[PDB]
Amino acid sequence: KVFGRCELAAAMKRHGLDNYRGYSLGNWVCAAKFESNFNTQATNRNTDGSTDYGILQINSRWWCNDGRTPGSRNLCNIPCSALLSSDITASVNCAKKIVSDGNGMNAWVAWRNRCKGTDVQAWIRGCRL
Ligand SMILES: [Ar]
Ligand SMILES: [Ar]
Ligand SMILES: [Ar]
Ligand SMILES: [Ar]
Ligand SMILES: [Ar]
Ligand SMILES: [Ar]
Ligand SMILES: [Ar]
Ligand SMILES: [Ar]
Ligand SMILES: [Cl-]
Ligand SMILES: [Cl-]
Ligand SMILES: [Cl-]
Ligand SMILES: [Cl-]
Ligand SMILES: [Cl-]
Ligand SMILES: [Cl-]
Ligand SMILES: [Cl-]
Ligand SMILES: [Cl-]
Ligand SMILES: [Cl-]
Ligand SMILES: [Cl-]
Ligand SMILES: [Cl-]
Ligand SMILES: [Cl-]
Ligand code: NA
Repeated sequence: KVFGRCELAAAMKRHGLDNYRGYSLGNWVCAAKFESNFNTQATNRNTDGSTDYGILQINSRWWCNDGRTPGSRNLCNIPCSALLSSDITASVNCAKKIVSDGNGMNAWVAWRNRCKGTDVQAWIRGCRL
């Protein structure tokens, strides 16, 4: 599924991401934009042989099982395929664990490089939330 901007903002808010670990909703919508272009089906292989999955490009090195990342963990206790669903529940719940782990939203390279320190409220402006 390719979300609209306000459609995703609404889904993220409903699942409790808005101000989660003090990150305003615009930070999460901005991260999703530059990680996946709001596409739940997005995948990207990493140099180390891990893969990033879903609208927030969550990595199989630590967070989910894909059966093809030897030595890796599955800290969200999910198949990586759960992160590719039209339903964002699994991505939101796993993101909550990631952003809780000490490094906040710096876990998302696109957030650090393209969202952090920018006008992230722009990503929810006009949305009826
Ligand atoms: Ar779609
Ligand atoms: Ar997919
Ligand atoms: Ar596993
Ligand atoms: Ar799993
Ligand atoms: Ar699952
Ligand atoms: Ar799945
Ligand atoms: Ar998400
Ligand atoms: Ar990570
Ligand atoms: Cl699509
Ligand atoms: Cl929308
Ligand atoms: Cl957009
Ligand atoms: Cl909704
Ligand atoms: Cl507060
Ligand atoms: Cl915001
Ligand atoms: Cl992609
Ligand atoms: Cl594996
Ligand atoms: Cl694990
Ligand atoms: Cl699994
Ligand atoms: Cl959803
Ligand atoms: Cl933080
Ligand atoms: Na894994």
